[PDB]
Amino acid sequence: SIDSAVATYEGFSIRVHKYADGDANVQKMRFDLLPAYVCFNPHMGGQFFGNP
Amino acid sequence: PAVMNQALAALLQQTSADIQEVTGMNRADMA
Amino acid sequence: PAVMNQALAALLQQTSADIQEVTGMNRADMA
Amino acid sequence: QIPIVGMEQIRGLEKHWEARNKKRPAFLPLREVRDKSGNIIAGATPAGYTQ
Amino acid sequence: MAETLEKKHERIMLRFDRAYSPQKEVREKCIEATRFARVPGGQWEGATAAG
Amino acid sequence: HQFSSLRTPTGDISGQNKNNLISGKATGRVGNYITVAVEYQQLEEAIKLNQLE
Amino acid sequence: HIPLIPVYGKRWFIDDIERVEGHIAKAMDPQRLYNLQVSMLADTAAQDPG
Amino acid sequence: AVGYQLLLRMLSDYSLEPTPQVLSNAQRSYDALMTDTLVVPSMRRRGDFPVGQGNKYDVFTSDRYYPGDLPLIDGDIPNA
Repeated sequence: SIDSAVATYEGFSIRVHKYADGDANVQKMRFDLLPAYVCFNPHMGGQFFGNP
Repeated sequence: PAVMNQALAALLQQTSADIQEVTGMNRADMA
Repeated sequence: PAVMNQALAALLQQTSADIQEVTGMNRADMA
Repeated sequence: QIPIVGMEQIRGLEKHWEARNKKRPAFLPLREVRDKSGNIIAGATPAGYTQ
Repeated sequence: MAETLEKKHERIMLRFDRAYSPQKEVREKCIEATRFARVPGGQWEGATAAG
Repeated sequence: HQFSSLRTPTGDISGQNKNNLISGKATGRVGNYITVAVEYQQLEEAIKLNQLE
Repeated sequence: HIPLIPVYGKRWFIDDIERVEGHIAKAMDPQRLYNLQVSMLADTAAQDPG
Repeated sequence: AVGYQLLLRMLSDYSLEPTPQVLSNAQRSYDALMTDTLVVPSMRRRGDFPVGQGNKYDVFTSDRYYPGDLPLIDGDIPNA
């Protein structure tokens, strides 16, 4: 029971929540996102620099 | 194992019958 | 051996009947 | 219906009876009823059930 | 004579109150019946959050 | 019921008090019967009581 | 005339008040008792399967 | 009652043993003591129980059902 919506920005979805504090009479919002990472094979990447 | 009491079954049947009963010269017979 | 409680059988029958009941001058009688 | 047991008959084994419907235990453990002298007077089955 | 328009407005407000007061509990039943018949969650309203 | 209000520049009432719902009643009581009774003999109705109403 | 045209299902005048009725009001209690019966059977059955 | 309970609890101090009459008196006194303080609780309604149309409830209030539910504790501290 909290008002919410979903936004999109370059194929990334971000959930926005809107709620308020009663006694203090203050409104606030928040944006969240939850990522996850993998590394399949370390032998397929690295760093390259100009050789002498 | 779980059991079903007689009162619940009786209430189920009675309420199911009552819903249909309450909610309803040829024209006068129609609701 | 395994047994079937009467509550599960009653729920099966009641749900099976209710699905058919809820989901439905000649034209007016049709759903 | 709820089974009825004694405090000293199920103490330390409540977690097995609490989750008997989510897990698939092969059996359920319970103790026997003992008097003040340590003699066994009743079996490990529950005393009864509510009506 | 109620020459001013402001004098004509509180009379309208009083008439609105007089018309609203008697027919208050009947329209409540009408709205409740419509909501109970059509709104998908309207048959449990009044106890939605209970536990 | 009767109430009281507060004054605050922004509406912050976190640490203040609130009105409590004290309810009182007015009690009524019954009194005593008001009784008027008359009595007369049968013979008086027979020979002497006329225009009773 | 006032251009408002009211429509009533069933209308009566009982005590200085106009009272109306449709086709749902008389069956509210049995339906919301049936719902409670179904819920109380369902959870009780789901409590102890075997 | 208190004296009988204490007497039963402090017999082994003097290396003695109770007698059936004292036991019966102690039991009777204990029953008398427990009778006075006995309270029998009553079962209140669930809170999802409909209230009949005869009580003249109002859509204005939550009297359409019996109270005692403690709902809507939402706020911060997410993952709930």
